[PDB]
Order: sequence, then C-alpha cells, then structure tokens
Amino acid sequence: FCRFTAEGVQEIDYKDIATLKNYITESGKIVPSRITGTRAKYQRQLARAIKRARYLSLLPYTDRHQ
Amino acid sequence: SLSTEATAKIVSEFGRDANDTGSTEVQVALLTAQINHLQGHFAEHKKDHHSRRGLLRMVSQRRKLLDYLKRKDVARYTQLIERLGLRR
Amino acid sequence: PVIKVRENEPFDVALRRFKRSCEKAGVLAEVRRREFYEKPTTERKRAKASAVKRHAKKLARENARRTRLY
Amino acid sequence: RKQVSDGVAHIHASFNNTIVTITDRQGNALGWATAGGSGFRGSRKSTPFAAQVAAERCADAVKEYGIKNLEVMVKGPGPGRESTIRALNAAGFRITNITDVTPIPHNGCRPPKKRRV
Amino acid sequence: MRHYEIVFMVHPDQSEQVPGMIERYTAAITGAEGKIHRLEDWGRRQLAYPINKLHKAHYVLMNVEAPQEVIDELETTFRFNDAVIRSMVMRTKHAVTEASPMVK
RNA sequence: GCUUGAGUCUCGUAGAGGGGGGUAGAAUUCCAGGUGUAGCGGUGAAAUGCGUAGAGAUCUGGAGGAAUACCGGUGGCGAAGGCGGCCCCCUGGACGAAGACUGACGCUCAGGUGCGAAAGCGUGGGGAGCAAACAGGAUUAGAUACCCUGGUAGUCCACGCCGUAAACGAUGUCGACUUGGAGGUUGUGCCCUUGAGGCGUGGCUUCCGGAGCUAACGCGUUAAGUCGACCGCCUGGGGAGUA
Ligand SMILES: [Mg+2]
Ligand SMILES: [Mg+2]
Ligand SMILES: [Mg+2]
Ligand SMILES: [Mg+2]
Ligand SMILES: [Mg+2]
Ligand SMILES: [Mg+2]
Ligand SMILES: [Mg+2]
Ligand SMILES: [Mg+2]
Ligand SMILES: [Mg+2]
Ligand SMILES: [Mg+2]
Ligand SMILES: [Mg+2]
Ligand SMILES: [Mg+2]
Ligand SMILES: [Mg+2]
Ligand SMILES: [Mg+2]
Ligand SMILES: [Mg+2]
Ligand SMILES: [Mg+2]
Ligand SMILES: [Mg+2]
Ligand SMILES: [Mg+2]
Ligand SMILES: [Mg+2]
Repeated sequence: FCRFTAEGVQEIDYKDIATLKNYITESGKIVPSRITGTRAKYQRQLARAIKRARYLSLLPYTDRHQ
Repeated sequence: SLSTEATAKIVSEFGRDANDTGSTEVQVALLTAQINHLQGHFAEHKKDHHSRRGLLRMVSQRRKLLDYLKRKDVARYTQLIERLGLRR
Repeated sequence: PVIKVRENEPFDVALRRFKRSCEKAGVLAEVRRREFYEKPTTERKRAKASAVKRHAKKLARENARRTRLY
Repeated sequence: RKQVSDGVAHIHASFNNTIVTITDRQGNALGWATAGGSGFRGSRKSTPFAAQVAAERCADAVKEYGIKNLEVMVKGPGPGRESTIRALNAAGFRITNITDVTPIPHNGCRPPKKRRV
Repeated sequence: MRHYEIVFMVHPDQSEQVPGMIERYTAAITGAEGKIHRLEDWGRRQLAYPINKLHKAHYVLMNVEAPQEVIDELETTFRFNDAVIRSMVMRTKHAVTEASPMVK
C-alpha cells in the first residue's frame, strides 16, 4: 500500500529526512518496494532522492564506514 | 528543439493569418531553422549517431515537402527556396 | 549487522540475535555470489528461468487444487 | 606487559582456515591462533570444531594481559562462522558487541573465473 | 531564466564567514537580473560520515533564478574556496519559496 | 475540390535514449609505518608459491586504475547493435489531453548510403582487478587439457579501420479486418476522490487460451488467422559458402 499516493505528493524531496529513514534498513540499504508497497513511479523517485542525500551526508551509505 | 518564441516567430512570418501553422511554407522553414541550428551541435559532437538520425529525418521530411510544392505551385516553390537560402 | 549487546542479557540471546541480523543484511548471500564472475549472458539467463519458476508454480499448480488428488 | 582491561576479537573465517586475533580497542595484536596451527591440516582444519581451539589457544595466550570484556568482529564466510564465538564465552568473557565486517564491494573489481570441475 | 537549487557545506572553523559568503553570493546573482527566491541557514549539522577527517559542517540552502552563465561561474567559486567542501547545485522546474523540513 | 491517411502548432508526461564534463562512496592491489609471531595460501588430496631478511592477521596514512551493491522488477528507453551511482550543459524520439491548420503531401524499395556486440588491426596514452599465449605444480597409460600458483597481449581512453555473431522472435516492412480471461507499466477524463474506491478511455508490454491455421510442435488481435502493396530469399545430401 503506497503512502505517497495517499499523501498525493508529487516530488519526494531528499531533504525530508524523517521520511527517508523509513525507506532504508539498519545498514542503510534501500528497502525493496515489495515490502513497503511503494508505487513504482515513487520508488524510482525514492531511490533518486536517497542517493542525493547520501552525497550530502544526510543519510549513510553503510552502517560500518568510519 | 526550437524554442517557443521561435516557432511563433516563423509562423507569423511565412503564414497567412498568423494561425495556419501547418501550411507547406511554414513547415519547411521550421525544419530549416532546426537543421541550421543543429549544425553547431554536430560540429562539437561527431559521435552523436543517435540524434543525427533525428536530424536526417528532418532533411528527408523537408525534401518530400519541397517536391510536393514544386508541381503544386512552381511560383510558391521558387519563392520559398529563394528566401530560406536553399539550392534545391 | 553491527550488534551491541544490551545490559542484563545472556550470550545465547546475543548469539541468536546475531544469526538473524546477518540474514536481513544479506551477508552470506552476497559473498558466495561475488566469488566468481558470472557472464552478462549467464546473469540474464537465470534471471528469466526464475521468473518462469515463480509463474509456472503460481498459475500452473493451482490446477491440481481446482481438481482433486483422491 | 601493560595490563589492558578490554579488547576486540578479530575472527577471519575463510573456507579453508580461521585466524583468531585478540587485540585491544586501538588495533594492536596481543596474541593469535589459527585452525591449521592447532595440529590440524588439509580437510580437518576447515571444520567448525577446528576453529574453537583457534579461539581456545588464543584465549590461552592473552591470559597475562588480563582482559575482561571482549567484543567480536567476524570477517568472511566459513564453517567456523559460529563455533569460534561459542568457545570465546567458555573462557569466561562477557560479550560486549558482535560485529559483522565482511567487505562488500559495490561492483568494483572483477572476480575470477568459474571453475569447471 | 532557469531556476536552480544550491546547497553548500562549510568547514566548521570558518563558520563565522558564512554571513559574508551569503552576502557575496546573493549579490553575484542580483547583479545579473537574478531573483534570489528563498535563503536558509541550517546551522552546524552532524555529518553521517567523515569527509576529510572531520565530523561536522555548516549547511546553507539557497534558491536562485539566474542565467546559467553566472551559475557555472558560482560553481567554480565553490571549487577554489577551501572553506566550502561539497556543493550540489541542481536545476528546478518551478520556483520554491516554502520552508524546509529542517527550518521547521 | 473534400478530410478520415500523412503531417504542423499550443500544454504537459514518463524514461539505464545519445554526446560531453564534473564528482561521490565501498572494495581490490601496491607502497610506507605501528602492534604481533610462526605459519599462510590452495585442493578431492596435495604440491609449486609466500614466510623467521618478520608473512598471514590487525590498525593508520598515502597512491592509482576499473566498475557502480541495495533500489532492480518476464520493469524502462532505443531502428537494430545496445543502454545502470548522483549532478550540470547540448540534444533525438515516443506518448497523452482537448483545439485550430495544410490538404493524398502516402507505403514499399533493386543499385546506393549510413549505423552495426565481442574478438582483432594502426597510432598515442593508461594499466588496479581479470586473463588467450607462456611458465612451473599436480592429475593421468599419456595430458600440448580440465584443477593450482603465477603471468603477457588484450580488457580502459582518444582517433581512424574492420563489417562479422545462435547480429534470433531462428518469424522482412506497411495498412485493414476477426471470440475472451488474469497482470505489469505509463497517461488522461469523469462519480459522493465519503480513502488507495467505483466508472469509462489512449500508448507500450508479460502469461494463458477460443475459432482458424499447422507436417506436428505450436501460433493465436503484439498471428504462424483472413487479406492487399512491395522487397529479400530457396529448389536432394556431400564436394562448398570451397576453388
Ligand atoms: Mg520534430
Ligand atoms: Mg582461484
Ligand atoms: Mg476539421
Ligand atoms: Mg483543405
Ligand atoms: Mg542493399
Ligand atoms: Mg573492444
Ligand atoms: Mg589497440
Ligand atoms: Mg595500446
Ligand atoms: Mg600491468
Ligand atoms: Mg589460470
Ligand atoms: Mg550472416
Ligand atoms: Mg542479441
Ligand atoms: Mg535471442
Ligand atoms: Mg536469419
Ligand atoms: Mg498461446
Ligand atoms: Mg496458411
Ligand atoms: Mg502476417
Ligand atoms: Mg508455418
Ligand atoms: Mg570467401
């Protein structure tokens, strides 16, 4: 069940970090859309914004890198 | 692609009521204006074989329209290639 | 699977919790896959055989459930 | 030997061997023991039983440093993935952390060719 | 002409020269008929991984409507200023003037 | 002359479409230094190899190349070859919604021209990992192999050449017509959006199957059904796609 359809959002912004922590796991991997239920238009916009915020240190790449 | 105020500026120059937009004189010049533009794209990008295929579509689509006009009206054909800068 | 062990908790409760966090991260499934090179032919040939495996068990085995075995 | 209170276990498991290294929390080795150096050779040294004496002979070599807490960082796959840390509780050590530090490339270098056995 | 979003990360020792940096990078836009639409300052923020042996940086957001030649010129201003480490200048379709979820 | 074929204009959409330039994280290798001490690596088992001139393990610092985990999906884009981090710049196509506009401007195409995986060639760089050749160690009756330790062309880059693949859907392009069922993906309209609902309508797409066709296998509105237009091709096996 997709939550970005219920919100009706049009662009998953990479700066909304309280949202983007739901869509990574403990190790920081991007969670598959089969378990979150994200619609395929939004899962492409989800991973595009998580990779934009790993560049800007908002999110980690892996849980181990120091 | 050709900008918004460029296709509105060539329709208003070669069309009848600034509204026809699909006449043969209008369509040739909008293809000519892009072929003339894309010469600078491919003097920089010679390995761009996928978008040159879109350029060679406009050339074949221009020749089919100039061959249409020439027997439909020799007088409008002769004045169209005299103004755009074309040789045939 | 970086696990800290919490206070007042035994070792077996941290050992079996470590045998769970290493399977969500895909640790063992990643190392065996990157051990040898798999061709771009071979990676695409098995990616379609499993899609046939998933779909010819879903729709083509329900037939025996519509029918009966005894 | 300056008595250090705590440290880290580094268990490098591979499919043929297991190297156990007790260190401190800054990365300085104090003593080590491997599965093949336990009197095990060839096929015997790549079992889970052969890798508990790797942890036993290594705990027996860091007795003079006086280590109480000892976290474990497991690297690599292997049969001694589990039984090397079972026998590190048997030396009386309370576990602090258990870490998994297998190196995962994000499709970097090209791995060797498949074996046509 | 073209809407952009910039966000540049400042070394935490030169964090007092950021009100100087925002005033020079505002005026470089407006000297070329460029709307500077919103402007934020996120404070010293904890990093998620250490870039170049430090764990903290000072983040600035800046939304601009400039010609693209004074935007490329701003990218090579961040390239040689050693106070700024990372920047991510990124084109936008419409204009945004909302508050951030971390000005919030 | 006409407007349904073909095209043009306005407004949006989705996308590893193409060319160019930056940058990021993880990992391998090497180099340097600390700690440490007798083994490491590999195999069915070993041995060659590396180690007491201090290896392997572990920690720190530097260098360099190549590729982009997760997302990722009988998902997407492209004429085909094919295309995967993220960011900017230049650019080709498809598609949808209503509304005007030109008025058969169309389809196919021998010769011709362009594009065309990988390997290979010429010139100049680059070279971390992998690896034809070559080398040693095994295996074996032998082993010019399989397996092991190494290792050079090559793989990468710029610009030319080559012009071939099981280059395949083993199915030439274009238009028309003929029962259905369950999905993916991308639009758009309308009904109380009373929520992702219900209800129509376009593009592309996976799986099943009816009539029909088929030597059978199977195909089956994305035809291998029923047609029309044009092109390519074939005529027993070998000799031979050879002289
Ligand atoms: Mg066009
Ligand atoms: Mg090997
Ligand atoms: Mg009409
Ligand atoms: Mg008319
Ligand atoms: Mg020909
Ligand atoms: Mg090549
Ligand atoms: Mg060469
Ligand atoms: Mg060369
Ligand atoms: Mg070399
Ligand atoms: Mg070899
Ligand atoms: Mg052929
Ligand atoms: Mg192919
Ligand atoms: Mg094929
Ligand atoms: Mg054929
Ligand atoms: Mg069928
Ligand atoms: Mg027939
Ligand atoms: Mg047919
Ligand atoms: Mg047939
Ligand atoms: Mg010949």
